[PDB]
Amino acid sequence: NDIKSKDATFASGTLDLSAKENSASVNLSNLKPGDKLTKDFQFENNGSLAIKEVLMALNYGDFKANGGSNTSPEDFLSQFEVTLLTVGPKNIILDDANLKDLYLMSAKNDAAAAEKIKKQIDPKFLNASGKVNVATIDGKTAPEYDGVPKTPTDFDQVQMEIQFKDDKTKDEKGLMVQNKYQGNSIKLQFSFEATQWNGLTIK
Ligand SMILES: O=C(O)c1ccccc1O
Repeated sequence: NDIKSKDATFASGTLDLSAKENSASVNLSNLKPGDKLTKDFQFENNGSLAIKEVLMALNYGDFKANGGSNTSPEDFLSQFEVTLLTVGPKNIILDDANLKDLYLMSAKNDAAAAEKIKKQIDPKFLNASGKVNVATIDGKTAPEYDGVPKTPTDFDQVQMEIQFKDDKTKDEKGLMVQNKYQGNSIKLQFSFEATQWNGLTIK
């Protein structure tokens, strides 16, 4: 989470499930179609709280055109897809999910957006709220197990990949259409909310 931390970091971020703050921010700047950004996350729970889910949501902001033709924040947002998986076999939760749809679902609980994500996602990972549960134990969500041992197991490692989708479409003038986004930038924040077994955010 630290501002001085290298943006091209190999280490998996450690998210503390006791929840001082729990976010991950990333700037989408100076990119071109086909570029990818990867990050691993590990959930730590050194007090062993009784955590049922870890609910992820997306927010965005600070769009800037920076001289590209596109001045729409959402159109730029819509050029990126996210893949989220858990390992500990790799359990795919989200596969190339459009970030604009992921935003409207997880931020707004927009039903039409949720329908687009529901094309691909296993509903086992969907919360009521429109947020995605990313906390698994061997690829199964905690509520699939028959209670919790005295000390709860560590949740599986999370791996995320954001890609700038590469259309390759040209227009009537022979120009690459996604060149409207040239120079554009935008900021994303992925939030992670641990919940109690009653579904409430941990206090
Ligand atoms: O820091 C990153 O590059 C990153 C990449 C994918 C998902 C979340 C992130 O913070």
